[PDB]
Amino acid sequence: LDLPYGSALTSSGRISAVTEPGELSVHYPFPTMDLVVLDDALKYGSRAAKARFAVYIGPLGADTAATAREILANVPTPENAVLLAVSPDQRAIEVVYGADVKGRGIESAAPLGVSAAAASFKEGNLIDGLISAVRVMSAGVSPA
Amino acid sequence: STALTHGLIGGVPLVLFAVLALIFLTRKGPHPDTYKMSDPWTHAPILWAAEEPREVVIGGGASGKW
Amino acid sequence: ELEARRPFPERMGPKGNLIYKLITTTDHKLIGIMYCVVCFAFFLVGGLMALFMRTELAMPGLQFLSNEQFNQLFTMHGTVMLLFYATPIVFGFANLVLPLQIGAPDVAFPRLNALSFWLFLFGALIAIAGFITPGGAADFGWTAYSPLTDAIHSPGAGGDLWIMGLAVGGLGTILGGVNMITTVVCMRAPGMTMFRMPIFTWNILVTSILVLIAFPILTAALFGLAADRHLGAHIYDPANGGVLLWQHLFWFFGHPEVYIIALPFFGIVSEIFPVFSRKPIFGYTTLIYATLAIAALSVAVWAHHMYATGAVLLPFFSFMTFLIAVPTGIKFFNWIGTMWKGQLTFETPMLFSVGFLITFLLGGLSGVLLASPPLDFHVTDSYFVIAHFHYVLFGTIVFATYAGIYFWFPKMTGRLLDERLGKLHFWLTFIGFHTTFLVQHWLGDEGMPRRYADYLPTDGFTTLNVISTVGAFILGVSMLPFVWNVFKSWRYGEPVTVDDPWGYGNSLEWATSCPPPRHNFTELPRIRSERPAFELHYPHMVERMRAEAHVG
Amino acid sequence: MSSTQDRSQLDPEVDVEDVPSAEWGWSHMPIGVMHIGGLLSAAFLLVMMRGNHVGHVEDWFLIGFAAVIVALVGRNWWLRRRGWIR
Amino acid sequence: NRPNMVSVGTIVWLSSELMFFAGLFAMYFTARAQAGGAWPPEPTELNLALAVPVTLVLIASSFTCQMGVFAAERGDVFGLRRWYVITFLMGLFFVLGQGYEYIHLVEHGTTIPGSAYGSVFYLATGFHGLHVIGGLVAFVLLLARTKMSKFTPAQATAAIVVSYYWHFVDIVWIALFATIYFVR
Amino acid sequence: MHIEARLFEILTAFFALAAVVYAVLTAMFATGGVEWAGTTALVLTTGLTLITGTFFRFVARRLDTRPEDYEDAEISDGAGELGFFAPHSWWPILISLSFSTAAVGAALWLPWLIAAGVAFVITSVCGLVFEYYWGPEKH
Amino acid sequence: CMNDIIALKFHISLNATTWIGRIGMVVLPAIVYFVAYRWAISLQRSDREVLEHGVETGIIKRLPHGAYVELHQPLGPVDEHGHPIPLEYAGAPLPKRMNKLGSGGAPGTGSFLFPDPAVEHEALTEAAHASEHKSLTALKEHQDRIHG
Amino acid sequence: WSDALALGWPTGITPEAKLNRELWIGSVIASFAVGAIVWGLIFWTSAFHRKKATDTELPRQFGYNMPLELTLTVIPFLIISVLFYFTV
Ligand code: HEA
Ligand code: HEA
Ligand SMILES: CCCCCCCCCCCCCCCC(=O)O[C@H](COC(=O)CCCCCCC[C@@H](C)CCCCCCCCC)COP(=O)(O)O[C@H]1[C@H](O)[C@H](O)[C@@H](O)[C@@H](O)[C@@H]1O
Ligand SMILES: CCCCCCCCCCCCCC(=O)O[C@H](COC(=O)CCCCCCCCCCC)COP(=O)(O)O
Ligand SMILES: [Ca+2]
Ligand SMILES: [Cu+2]
Ligand SMILES: [Mg+2]
Repeated sequence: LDLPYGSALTSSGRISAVTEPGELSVHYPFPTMDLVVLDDALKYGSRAAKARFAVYIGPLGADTAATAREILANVPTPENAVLLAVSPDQRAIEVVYGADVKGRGIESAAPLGVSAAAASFKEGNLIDGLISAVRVMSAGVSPA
Repeated sequence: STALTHGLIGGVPLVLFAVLALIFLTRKGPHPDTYKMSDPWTHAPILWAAEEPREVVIGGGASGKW
Repeated sequence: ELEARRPFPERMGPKGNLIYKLITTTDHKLIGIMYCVVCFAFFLVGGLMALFMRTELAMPGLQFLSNEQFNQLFTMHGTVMLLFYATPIVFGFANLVLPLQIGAPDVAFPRLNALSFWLFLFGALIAIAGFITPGGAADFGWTAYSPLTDAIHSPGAGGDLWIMGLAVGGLGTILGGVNMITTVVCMRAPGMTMFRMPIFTWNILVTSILVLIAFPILTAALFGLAADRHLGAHIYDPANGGVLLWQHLFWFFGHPEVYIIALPFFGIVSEIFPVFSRKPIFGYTTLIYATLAIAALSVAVWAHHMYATGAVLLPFFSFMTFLIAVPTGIKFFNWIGTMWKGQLTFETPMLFSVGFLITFLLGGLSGVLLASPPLDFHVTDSYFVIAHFHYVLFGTIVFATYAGIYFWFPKMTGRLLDERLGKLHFWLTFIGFHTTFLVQHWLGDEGMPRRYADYLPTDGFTTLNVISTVGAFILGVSMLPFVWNVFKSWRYGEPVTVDDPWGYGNSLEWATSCPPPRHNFTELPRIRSERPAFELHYPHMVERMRAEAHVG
Repeated sequence: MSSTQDRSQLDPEVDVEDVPSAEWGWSHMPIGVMHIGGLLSAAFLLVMMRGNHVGHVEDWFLIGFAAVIVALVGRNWWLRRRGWIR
Repeated sequence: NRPNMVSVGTIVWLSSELMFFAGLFAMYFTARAQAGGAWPPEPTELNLALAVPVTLVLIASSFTCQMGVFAAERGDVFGLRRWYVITFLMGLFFVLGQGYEYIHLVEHGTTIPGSAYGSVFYLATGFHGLHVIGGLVAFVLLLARTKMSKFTPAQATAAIVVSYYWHFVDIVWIALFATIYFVR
Repeated sequence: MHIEARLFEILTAFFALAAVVYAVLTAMFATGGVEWAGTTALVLTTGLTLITGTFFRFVARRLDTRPEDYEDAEISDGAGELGFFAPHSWWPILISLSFSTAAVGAALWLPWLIAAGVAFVITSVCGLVFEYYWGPEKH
Repeated sequence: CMNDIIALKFHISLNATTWIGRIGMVVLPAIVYFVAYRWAISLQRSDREVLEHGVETGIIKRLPHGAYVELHQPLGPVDEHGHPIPLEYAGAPLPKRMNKLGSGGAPGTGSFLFPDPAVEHEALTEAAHASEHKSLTALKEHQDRIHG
Repeated sequence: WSDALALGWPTGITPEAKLNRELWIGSVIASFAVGAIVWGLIFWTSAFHRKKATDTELPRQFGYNMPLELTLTVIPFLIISVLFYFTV
């Protein structure tokens, strides 16, 4: 199919990619320490509530931001999972979860989980809003 | 002289340092600068998720605006 | 087709997954990571002694040291730097990439491979623990000439621990050497013929062969000396012709030893040049012959360390020593031809490997002068020789070692070392080294002998000692950024998620992941040439590689 | 199964991700005991400099060891407070 | 259709152990040069009437060892187990004979601190004698393992490498005997 | 395996030449005798390579071409069964400690420590060799 | 208490031993505590690896496409894909060597130097094997009846 | 001028010392030449042969040159031969 320069499909189906000497591989637009702070929050929140947490940052806005329901179908174990989708191009906040978190407090968690994100999105802060939302949400979902 | 030698041995290393540290550590690295929300979002889609717990039907939702 | 990934990779393990996996392990990859950590820990201990004896060498008077302390200090510096840092660090690089290079899942004998590391560590500890005694450690140099190590002279307990620790280290060395030969001979991948493996593997093989000859003859001599010191065994008596017997026995070891810690670090630069030059290594068949010739020649050249004795056949050891300087030039010219007419970028590995060239050339040039008896009649046993073997030795096990570390850090860990923090280190090292060791030639020339605790004010040579001390303190402070870089970037470093972060990698270790799995491989490419990973990643170059290979 | 091994089933009378067998016995010592223990040990090392000895090598050894202990405790406290470790 | 790597491992190690004895041979030949007349001095006297039978026993041990190896390749665990015991007994005889000669020699005035010839003699023949005891330990260690599990090719490989070691040992002794008792 | 065998006899030839040259050149016009120390070493250095060369020659003539020794062989030719490797063991460190004890005993001339070290070495080697051969407990 | 005997036999100052002990009696226990804690947790983690993947036989496979894997011996039921079903920890020891599971028979009935007739060996092996089956079956039946 | 070329040897007080000094000073020059002609080669390619802005294809992939390798093992051999002669 499509392979970049330096990439080749091996005998096992795995690819072998190549980067230029003075170049990176991930190149996220956020500082490393901020990524660490988000990551460990996402990890310890998920472990406490026994429900997988996810974050999406991209153009999901086609039809009143309803493809998030389709993005949630990509995370491991889609049934026991929570998602938070943010569109900065369209100022859109969405939360969608699988049919296993029902009756565990998520019904009363999303309304203020979106408010926490929006409060910090009123500033120039993006990576702060995601962590704030995750922190306020994961502290209200019962493990059972 | 017992004054020049003691001052020179402990003086030159610390002056050679912090002159080589100003012309190497004061440049931009390969880590991209932070994204501001005053500009259009130009990047591939991001999907982050935890690895806990280790190892279709969707019955909820919410919305917001900013 | 979105994939779920963590915002950042995991920093460290979950509160204990290493302590038990440190004492029961048989993984070659793990053993290598725990082979350099200890080597670099011993480096600092060996260097602190040099700093002490350099501080107490800048002013004519004895300020804070004594004669005995200075003697023990240079003796132990000399021993720790040579036998507990370099000879080991050779084998760290072996069982780190050699199984990956040949396409094997494991070493020949893993449970024997584990024993060598522990023999190393405990032997080193026994030898160093001579400083706890009220007397002190060995105070008779690393050379250990006789009769000065007899029960009559040097009757202390430090010398005994030195002798008995070197033997335990040497057993580990021999057992480690036995393993690499077997692994190379009978562990290869299909299509990986003897003349298709990289240069590093050839160097390690020949080095192991050389070890098998060098070390046993040293252990025998050490047992003979212990016999004299404990039983009164009349072996190295001057009346018995034992003053020269021992020197022959020691120098049959000593020079092959210095060629044990040279060829492996030639391999590293030979592997680094083609990657960053975007061009094949210029001369593959000839480099193997150069290695073989250098190794074979460095057995019959042992009495060029004994000129002032006036008791050796001078012509025999001069001509051959001249001859062992021919293939080295071939290696130099092959490297120059490799880095000729190609795009060069000069990252940290290339910078270190170039520093290696610049240092080693002057080292070798000085080394050739010592080979002529008329010049060694005036130069020997003075700081000129100290200047010599601190260039020829400082290129292979410092510059090439650091080049290898910067090269293979991502492949072993999965993180990238910083660049702005790895150039300050190099420049500090380079400036400090040339500041501290350049003026020693002049010192030795004016008539300053080596192993002198102090000197008189009316000796002439005072300012050069000050310059050397200043340079030595710069060289001692140079190492802070490197250790800081390693500490910081091991768990908060930039993640490499490709199969090769250096792009135009040639060897087979770049045809796996970062780091590789437990058994090193989940697939193998088709072996055709000496650049398998390049042909894996660049299939549109095969016709351009086999047609442009020959210049006329 | 053709093996000899017999599987055991049992029922007798920090979380399991850090300590796998966390519910089989006592597996948590509260932090603060260890910090105060370290500080108190450093104080004891420092106080042993009052005696009848006339040398000073031992004094420097004591000072160095106490400094190392205090540095370790301080680092742990700082990292725990700032949020990098739990 | 492949080389035996446990077999190549032992051969490569045995090459290095031959260079250990190089030191001892060098000491002997160096001390011999400064003889100052009769190389065996006045007090010492070598008795060929006891060094010959013991050498013959050590030579005969190799035949039994090879017979054991031949039995090992066929699957005869009892055949292997039978020759190695007699090999062990003959090796023990060698050791005890050598010790007897030592006791005899010491009483007549040849000691390690007594002379240089005593030094070289005892050093050379005592470093050899340590290897024989190591070989006996290897025999007992291997024979104990043939009873632990079923007789597989790995057991045969172990037997073969042990035989290699024993053969090397007696080949070294032949050289020592020829250079000490004849070339004086 | 002909390349491996040839690499050793090349060195054998060189070492033999060097030893023969050294022995003669010292007998004539060199003070003393033959320089027995250097002559002894070089005639056994040659033997070191000769033993390995002969063994490799025999092995090479016994078995035919392997996947490793074929210029154009496929990866699928090597598929099959490698052999046995020890996954883990804590015995090596015990062996090293035993030897260290014996060495420290020999250094300070404490015969009791030497005896204890030798006993420990024997026990540790016994443990290492018998590791994968102990049967289940008989009850 | 025996610092005067160690200072004589081993070459160390008698003044140095007192200070070594004095400093040690506050430092060494802390190091031992830390190491013991970590070592215990690591031994715990060693048990979770075998209940999940199985006993590592120490055999490498070298698949057709050039992959190296190790053969594992599951301690319980297997899944349709061949990966073992995870087991639960029950506070009991676990095997870690294949020789302790009976991967090795008796060399043969007989003396140390001479064998016995084959029929005797066959009959004795049969009896021993059957006895092992009976004992294991009895334990399993009792364990099954207890937890009903 | 000979002071800055003898690297600070004392001048001899016996004929043999003067002859040895002559040999040494003559050898230092013969070793700086071969050092200069290699330092120049290292410096030349480290300042001219680099990755230019114009990202072209991979360069010429040459790895063997028999005539130059054959004429290179003979040139230092003569130098070491003459040095050996003078040494003797
Ligand atoms: C690999 C080999 C090697 C290396 C790397 C070095 C490195 C150095 N050596 Fe060399 N040296 C030898 C091999 C080596 N040496 C040999 C074989 C002898 C023979 C002497 C004899 O006969 O015995 C010798 C002897 C020798 C002499 C001659 C002394 C004499 O004859 O009187 C001198 C002179 O200054 C010298 C200086 C140095 C210096 C300044 C360094 C600098 O490289 C080193 C400085 C680096 C450091 C100092 C690290 C810094 C440490 C810290 C910052 C503190 C950390 C503290 C703790 C961990 C507790 N050494
Ligand atoms: C550690 C690595 C190492 C290496 C690689 C070498 C390599 C060489 N050494 Fe050695 N040497 C030591 C380590 C090393 N040495 C040590 C530690 C000591 C001191 C031990 C002690 O006594 O304490 C020592 C001492 C020592 C002595 C004894 C000096 C004395 O005690 O007074 C001699 C004398 O012959 C010698 C010569 C050589 C030669 C000719 C080379 C050759 O290998 C180098 C050849 C290199 C070149 C020639 C440059 C490249 C060539 C070209 C670019 C072509 C140019 C052609 C011509 C000039 C003709 N060195
Ligand atoms: C049981 C293990 C315990 C673990 C705890 C570790 C704690 C270690 C603390 C370090 C102790 C420091 C001791 C210092 C207190 C002190 O006083 O020490 C002096 C001399 O310093 C020294 O040597 C320092 C020696 C350092 C020893 C380090 C100890 C580490 C060892 C013990 C660890 C190995 C464990 C054993 C291994 C076994 C198992 C293997 C794993 C002697 O004074 P003195 O002699 O009178 O000096 C006079 C002048 O003053 C005066 O000018 C003049 O010159 C003279 O009058 C002179 O005599
Ligand atoms: C790493 C472990 C090493 C341990 C080695 C153990 C060897 C110690 C044996 C002590 C021998 C004392 C005999 C003696 O002096 O008595 C002397 C006579 O000795 C002999 O002739 C028999 C010696 C046995 C030969 C063994 C040689 C082994 C060489 C080892 C070299 C280190 C008598 O001395 P005298 O005349 O009374 O002063
Ligand atoms: Ca001074
Ligand atoms: Cu030399
Ligand atoms: Mg000298």
